[PDB]
Amino acid sequence: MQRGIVWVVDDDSSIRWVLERALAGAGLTCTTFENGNEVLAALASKTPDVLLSDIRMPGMDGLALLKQIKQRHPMLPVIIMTAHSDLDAAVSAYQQGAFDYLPKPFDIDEAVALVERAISHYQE
Repeated sequence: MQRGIVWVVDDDSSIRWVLERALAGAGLTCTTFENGNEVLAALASKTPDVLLSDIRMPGMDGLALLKQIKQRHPMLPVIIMTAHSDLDAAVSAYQQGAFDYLPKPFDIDEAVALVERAISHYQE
């Protein structure tokens, strides 16, 4: 149905693949990037229904651009990926009106369903 597009912004192949193949098999678009600054503008295109940043950029700390997603797209459910040194911050920081994040690595089975939880929250 493609009622909810999901984009990705990681600095690794195996990191984007998982998020890609996950949608590739389902009925949802899949857009993988390599720079958060390049994704922020992408939203102005068609505006995704949810994104999953793995946080693997030298300049940005992953949440850097994610901090604007709450101001620009408040009704847009986002997801954070990292698990390691990052959650400790995302816990309170991401709590600034964000949806339960998902630490990586993880099980695509739970991920594919996690994204649908944000898109179904409105459609259902």
